[PDB]
Amino acid sequence: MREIVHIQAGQCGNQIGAKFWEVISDEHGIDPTGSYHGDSDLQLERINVYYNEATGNKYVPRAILVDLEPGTMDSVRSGPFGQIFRPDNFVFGQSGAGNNWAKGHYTEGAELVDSVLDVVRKESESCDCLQGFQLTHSLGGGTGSGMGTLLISKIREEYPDRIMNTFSVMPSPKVSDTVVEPYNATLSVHQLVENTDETYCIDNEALYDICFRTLKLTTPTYGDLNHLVSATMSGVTTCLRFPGQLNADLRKLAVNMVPFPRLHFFMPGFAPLQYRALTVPELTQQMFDSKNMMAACDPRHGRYLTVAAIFRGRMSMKEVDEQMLNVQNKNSSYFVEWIPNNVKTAVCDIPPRGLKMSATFIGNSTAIQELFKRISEQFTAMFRRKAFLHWYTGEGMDEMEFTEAESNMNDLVSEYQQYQDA
Amino acid sequence: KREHEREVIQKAIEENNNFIKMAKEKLAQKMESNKENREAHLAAMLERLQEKDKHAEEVRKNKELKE
Ligand SMILES: Nc1nc2c(ncn2[C@@H]2O[C@H](COP(=O)(O)OP(=O)(O)O)[C@@H](O)[C@H]2O)c(=O)[nH]1
Ligand SMILES: Cc1cc2nc(/C=C/c3cccnc3)sc2cc1C
Ligand SMILES: [Ca+2]
Ligand SMILES: [Mg+2]
Repeated sequence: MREIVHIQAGQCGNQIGAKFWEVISDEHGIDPTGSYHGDSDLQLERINVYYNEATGNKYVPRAILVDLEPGTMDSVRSGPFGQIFRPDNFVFGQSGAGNNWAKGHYTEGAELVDSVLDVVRKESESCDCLQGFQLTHSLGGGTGSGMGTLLISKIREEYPDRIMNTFSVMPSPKVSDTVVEPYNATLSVHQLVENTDETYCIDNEALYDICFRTLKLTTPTYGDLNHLVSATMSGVTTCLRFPGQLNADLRKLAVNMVPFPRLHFFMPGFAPLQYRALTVPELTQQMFDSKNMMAACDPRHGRYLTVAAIFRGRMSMKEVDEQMLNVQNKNSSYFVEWIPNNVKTAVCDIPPRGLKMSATFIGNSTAIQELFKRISEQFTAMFRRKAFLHWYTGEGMDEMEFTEAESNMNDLVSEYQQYQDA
Repeated sequence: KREHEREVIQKAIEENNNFIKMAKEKLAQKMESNKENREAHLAAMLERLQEKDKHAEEVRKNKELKE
């Protein structure tokens, strides 16, 4: 029945994951205790996609919470919708990962990974027809980055024929915890290139700029940043969670969006970012605007391979179709000519909370290379002096593995530039 | 990839164990070298003082061979 298994790893992965569940539980009418109290059967028609039906007509998220320290997951359990999560699905260590990819991937995380897989297996076994997996994590830390990609590697071994997608938060010096973030990110990107079908690249620099420049927040917190991520994740999963014209699972959606296996790193977008409702032209304009992009990449610096757009709310579908056909025919130079009709649009009647109507952007642009270039610059800047490497070699890693990760991402960059000049 | 994961963690164990091994050996070398040196220092000191005894006995003996 097209069930999705959700996994969240690390500090960022769990805090963002929790907000996601907090938002969609509200949309489906599920209270923190797991009881349904909505007002429409449309909220329950595809409730099985992310929720398991309990004994007493309760709905428990198909989510698995992973960390190497209990700090963040204790905060989740003490949160608003904390009691909604299945207790056994809380898998945690005590040591922590210390913002170290090696600790998450090779030492500390390796000691815990089988425990997570047992929970994954337990959730998967009770699925009528498993649709795929979904991971929320950061790439700049240790747990979500190192253990997260290790989990993905394991899942692909046990479930080679299942879709593996991630919502990955990209590190940025503007919003940074440690200096080793480019090290952890480069190591993780190599894993994602090979072992995921779709990765939504969420840039913290972009999130910061949106909160500061647009949302007019002088001192943006992680909470403010996760508000944008939560709203985007809701929009991306809207067509999967609600009835509509679109009858597609993760695989079919992946087929129409990914023309080349390695090039599957998407730029998320959202509109609006107020009492005055937006018009369809305004939604479409903002949706394609760089200021609504969350990968911190300028789409004009590249070309769109494929584009997906999801509209929510009661609106003129003719006007939507006209406006989408307006942007494409006014900026046809930014869409590849060797992929006919690469821009697809879906509408959903049920709007998110607080907005009468909204729009979510999913772009497979070659401009995403700017993100990897940026990470690669920061990486090389330290690695040429072998700086901070002792943290990693102390966990058993060799310099060669760093050189290889560096080379694979430069290859990824070169691959993107290959189709930008096509 | 699995066997690489094994090689990394066992390399971490090997390096940590070698560090402990080296530290234990270097320390055992130093405390032993120090013990030998300090004993030899006091051995030489007492031998000089025991030489003064040999000289003192000859002094009393030399006077005895004058009476
Ligand atoms: N958007 C967002 N980013 C975060 C959050 N927490 C940490 N990060 C980012 O993630 C990186 C740190 O990784 P973290 O998840 O804290 O370490 P982990 O627990 O080992 O996975 C840094 O680049 C932070 O900017 C959060 O709540 N929201
Ligand atoms: C063409 C098209 C593609 C598409 N892909 C989507 C992805 C959904 C998803 C949700 C969770 C995890 N991974 C993927 S929504 C969507 C809507 C349209 C029109
Ligand atoms: Ca341990
Ligand atoms: Mg942290």
